[PDB]
Amino acid sequence: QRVTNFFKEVVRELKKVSWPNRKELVNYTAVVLATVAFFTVFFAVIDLGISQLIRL
Amino acid sequence: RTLNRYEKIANDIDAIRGDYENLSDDALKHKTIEFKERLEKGATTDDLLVEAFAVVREASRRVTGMFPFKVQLMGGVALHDGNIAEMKTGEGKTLTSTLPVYLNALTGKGVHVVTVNEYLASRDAEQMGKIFEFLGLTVGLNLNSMSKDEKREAYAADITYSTNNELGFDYLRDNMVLYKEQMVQRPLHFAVIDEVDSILIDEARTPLIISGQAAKSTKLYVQANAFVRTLKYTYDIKTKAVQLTEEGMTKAEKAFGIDNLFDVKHVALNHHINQALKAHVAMQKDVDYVVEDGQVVIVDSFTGRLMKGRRYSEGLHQAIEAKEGLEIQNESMTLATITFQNYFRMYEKLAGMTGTAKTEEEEFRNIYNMQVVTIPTNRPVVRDDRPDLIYRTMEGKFKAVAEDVAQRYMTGQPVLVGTVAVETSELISKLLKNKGIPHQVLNAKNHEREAQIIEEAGQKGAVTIATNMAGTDIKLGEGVKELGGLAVVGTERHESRRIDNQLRGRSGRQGDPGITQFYLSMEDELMRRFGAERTMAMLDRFGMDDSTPIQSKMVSRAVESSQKRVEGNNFDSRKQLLQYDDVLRQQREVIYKQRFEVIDEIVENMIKSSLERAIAAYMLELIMDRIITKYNEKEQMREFEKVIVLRAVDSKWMDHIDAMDQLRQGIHLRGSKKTAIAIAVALAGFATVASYAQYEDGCSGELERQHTFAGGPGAPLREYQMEGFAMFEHMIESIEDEVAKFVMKA
Amino acid sequence: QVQLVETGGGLVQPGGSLRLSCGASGSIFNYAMGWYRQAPGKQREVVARIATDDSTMYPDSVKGRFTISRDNAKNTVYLQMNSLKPEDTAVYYCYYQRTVMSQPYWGQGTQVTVS
Amino acid sequence: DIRNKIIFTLLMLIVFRIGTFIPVPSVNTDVLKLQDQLNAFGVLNIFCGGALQNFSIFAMGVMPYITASIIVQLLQMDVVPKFAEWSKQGEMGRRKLAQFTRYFTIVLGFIQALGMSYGFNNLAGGMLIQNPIGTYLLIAVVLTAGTAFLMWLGEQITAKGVGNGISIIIFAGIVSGIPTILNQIYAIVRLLLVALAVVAVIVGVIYIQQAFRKIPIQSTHLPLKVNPVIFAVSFLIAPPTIASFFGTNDRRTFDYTHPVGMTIYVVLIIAFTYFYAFVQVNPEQMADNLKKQGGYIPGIRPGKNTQEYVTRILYRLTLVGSLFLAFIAVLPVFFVNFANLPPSAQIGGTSLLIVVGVALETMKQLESQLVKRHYRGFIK
Ligand SMILES: Nc1ncnc2c1ncn2[C@@H]1O[C@H](COP(=O)(O)OP(=O)(O)O)[C@@H](O)[C@H]1O
Ligand code: BEF
Ligand SMILES: [Mg+2]
Repeated sequence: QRVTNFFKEVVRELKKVSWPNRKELVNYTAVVLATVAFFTVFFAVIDLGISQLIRL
Repeated sequence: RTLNRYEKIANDIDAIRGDYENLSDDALKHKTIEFKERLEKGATTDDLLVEAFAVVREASRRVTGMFPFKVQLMGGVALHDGNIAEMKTGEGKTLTSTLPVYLNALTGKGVHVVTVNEYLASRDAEQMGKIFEFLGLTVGLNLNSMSKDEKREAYAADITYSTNNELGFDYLRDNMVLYKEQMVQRPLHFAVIDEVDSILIDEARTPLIISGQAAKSTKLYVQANAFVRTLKYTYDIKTKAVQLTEEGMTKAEKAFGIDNLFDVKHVALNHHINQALKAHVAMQKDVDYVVEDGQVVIVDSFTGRLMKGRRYSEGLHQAIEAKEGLEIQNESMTLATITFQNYFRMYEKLAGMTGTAKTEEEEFRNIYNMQVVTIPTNRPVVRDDRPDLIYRTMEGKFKAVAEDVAQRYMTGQPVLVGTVAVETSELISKLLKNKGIPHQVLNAKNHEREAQIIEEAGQKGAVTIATNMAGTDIKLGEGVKELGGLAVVGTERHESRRIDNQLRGRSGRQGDPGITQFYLSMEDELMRRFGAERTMAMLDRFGMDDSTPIQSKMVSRAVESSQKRVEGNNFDSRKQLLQYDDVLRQQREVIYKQRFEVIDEIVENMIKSSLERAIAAYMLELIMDRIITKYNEKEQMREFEKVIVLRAVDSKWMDHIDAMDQLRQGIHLRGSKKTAIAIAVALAGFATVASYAQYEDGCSGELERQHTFAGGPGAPLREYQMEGFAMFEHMIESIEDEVAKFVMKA
Repeated sequence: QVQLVETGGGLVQPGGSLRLSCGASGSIFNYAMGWYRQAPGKQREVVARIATDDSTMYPDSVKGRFTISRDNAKNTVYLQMNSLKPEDTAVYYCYYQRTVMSQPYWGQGTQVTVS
Repeated sequence: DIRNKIIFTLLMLIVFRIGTFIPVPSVNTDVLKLQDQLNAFGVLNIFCGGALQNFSIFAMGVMPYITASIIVQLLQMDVVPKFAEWSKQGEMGRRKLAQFTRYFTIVLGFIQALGMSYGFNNLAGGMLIQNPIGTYLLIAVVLTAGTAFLMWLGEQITAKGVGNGISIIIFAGIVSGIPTILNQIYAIVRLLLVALAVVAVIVGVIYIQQAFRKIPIQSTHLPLKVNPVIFAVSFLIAPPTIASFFGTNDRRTFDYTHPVGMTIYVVLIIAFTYFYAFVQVNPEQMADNLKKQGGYIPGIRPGKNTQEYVTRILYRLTLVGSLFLAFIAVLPVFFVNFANLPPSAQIGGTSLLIVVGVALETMKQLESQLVKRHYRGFIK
């Protein structure tokens, strides 16, 4: 009884929060994919560079 | 550390003192022309220091009769290196400064010798200027009372004595000028700052305002004060007072005729009521300001003398003259804002002196890149600084100081009683008269008579009451030195331990005997606010008393914890103001760089860029060429764009500083069942330790532990840097739009 | 660097014994040396380890029943298995390492069944 | 030039990565592998129980610092009053409290190093540490020495390179697991679905944390952030293990696999999410403060009415922040259910929020320093 009337209020509360822009989402994810992928390649190579180096 | 390089140079200077002393008249002065010729031929001030300081040390001996000590040579070298020379009070700091200031003035620039107040500025410029003049250098003196022409001349002298406030005021006005020849200052070259800890730490808390006066003026300042109330907080510790009687907001909603006080339609009425409330309960009469000739004039917090021309910003001045029933004046509006920190960081070499600087050497390194150099005294300091005397409320404290000065006056021992305010000074003076002892009072109601007062304060039988003019050499009589010379009595503890030691430092001179005593009470200022809270009521229960004092290491440390918390708060506000001005400092440098260029094509580019964004908002080069010849067709155009451009820049820069000010104040957050936290620690204390101290199903076990690596510390500013950045772009576009329309359309 | 081929496994009743032999045709062994099992339903555990100092380590389950030893010249390590129990049933693998010059090198295992 | 300082943040990661392979004195390194339940790519690096455990001088990472940080934050918030006096003070506040935290991590490292070295044996035979009580203590010292430097790096790389160093070091550990893709080649078939789902969850997280409640304060908006992060799930993991501390000596219902265990689990996510963000961001504090220095929420009376306003705002707002974080916790098992996968790997969870979070945090910090050379200049 309480429940059904609170969830609606919670839901109504969320859109007045303006969720971010539209294309901003795609650009933002283009940023996070680029950051993880660079460090992926950066960390991937530096593993192998240490490998052959530690042949010592 | 580097003290060895200083005592070496000092011995070198003192070694050649013989090839000067005999030179008598005009040949010692000729050395100035010699040093200039050598510097012209490629020599450096470091190359000439040993001889230049030896020339000044002999010149001083002939002019003022004082022959610089070898420690004073050391201090000059530390100043010359761009560092801070810490020389304890009474070691002759003013004389020492003439060694590096002379040397660095030979090269044809201005050298700014800065001091805390104009009395010390006029006194030092007259006493030390005689030495510079003997050597053929010109000494300017910059006052608030001087005209633009007179200030321009003072700045054109080889040496310029001034105050921290006036130098910043002049810099801001030089960047308001309509014509390049209206400027006063020369390129900022060398700043030797007396009392650096007060200038660069204490007074670094506030910025510098220059209020352009324009008014749509009195509108219902009378009505806001007319509302009044009695609440009932003015927070004892936290000093600003706010209206939380909600019958407060409800009663106000009747008086000015509104349903909701805090509704946006009703604003500036809420602002007025808070200001008028602040005027009545948050600040008193002669303590922090004065009623004189019907104007409200400000008591400057630690300089202690009043400032005639300045006004309270953000409308507080009008609320107070409405409180006092006086004439409500025209409205203050802010123009330019620089901070003492960022201003003196433009000087390209800066040095400083005081006896108190060592405590804060962490700032001088961080902010100004200066390291405090502790300089040995040259005569042992025998002044007896006695431990604090701690009483209950202010009545026994004030009776105790009055009894002390009575005993010392009856012996002829001169006494100087410092206090923080006008009201407390006349409270102690009546206790002296009411109760029988002759005395002089130094105020800033009395700021005409100060020199007459100070001259008398060192004589036998002298009794002097002083406010923050304690920041003030008192010379000594013929027969007083043996007599317990210059007893200093403080009435309360200052917000900083350094300030307390400058009040002590007014006594003892070079080696003279002396005594300082502070009298403190549990109703004194610190103890009841940013006094450490807990220790009060506990000990406010014991000791209903004051025949004899309260002596315990508990109260003295709780007092000490108080004063250290004050200095902490001032330190936090200082670091807060610096971070926020650092984003405005860059915009300020860029704008004043651009404004100097328009005073010293640019407008056509500005219309081009303005039209570009107008077209792109909804072609560009074709229309522009038409406006080109239309502009060529129509010497008045350039002088009319000069006025239109400079009007637009200074107008948008004024709204920008106001908007940037209100963003920096409103950006902040703050970090933080029956202590559901208590075991929430034990829960987290286990899930680290016992978790993966075991996986006993093996590493074939489940994912519950590893497989979450707890991120984030748990204990931003740059939002202000980013927006203030976007808003500066907004200001450029608005400058570019206004000059585009009013040049071509008007 | 080398290859490991091991032998000596088979079927035996509880209380019986066996000797596992781990040869390396390419032969260095002059390191850290071990035997690990990995029964199905699996994961492997190291049964015996002999160091370059000839230090010897066994898990508690095996203690005293197995002995690790190393034969010079021809590269061979021997796992002497005594008092075998049904829990010992597993493929047995012989591995070498230089210690921290890295990875162990496996071998194709030998099946051991205690029935 | 940010670029020449950028060189320093890659250099600091180079020294962190080079220390990954410095072994602990007490390892028999052979047993560190073949504890491998998969192919590794590391020495002193395992894949077992969905874990990348790298037992080396850095074995326990900055992690003991983060737990000391959360404990002291809970500790100052009452319990001990001595830290509460530091909390409200400032400057001095961060100073001595972070100094206490600093000494609290280094002591918490000694016990976390001890616990990790003993329980690692029970995994591998009864065997392979070193000569087994005196020699543990060098392994408590060397592992505590690992965090100590790793702590030193964080506060060196924040004041030199790109954004706050502790966050980029944690981010470095999560992303360094690229061999997880190598290990999983293993099992075109449905790979298109997996790659679309990892881009689907990185867009889901980015839409959520970058989302902002505008609360106007009187063109200045006080953001109520994100719909409150990681500290919910870590808190959540604690209570199951404490009533589960009974396991070793004196169980099935607390099992995290079982639906009694996911409901008990999911109930604790919500409670620890809600509570922590009822405190960490905007309690009564942001109201009583607006009265000290500041204005009001327009049309809303300052004081109690502002704290009631932001509380109702927080409550309704937090439910979706909470249910969003429970779902990022349980996603990996669903991803591992229809999965192409072993129980080896990161795909789907709190590992991703920190990776995407530090990426945005470090991206926004670059530019904040990059705003000098664009639109600072004018009138020309
Ligand atoms: N060369 C000197 N030898 C001895 N006393 C001096 C010398 N120069 C100045 N004094 C005395 O020192 C006092 C001023 O000290 P000064 O360094 O100017 O300020 P502070 O007290 O702040 O250090 C004056 O009373 C003056 O008589
Ligand atoms: F001018 Be002083 F501090 F004796
Ligand atoms: Mg002085």
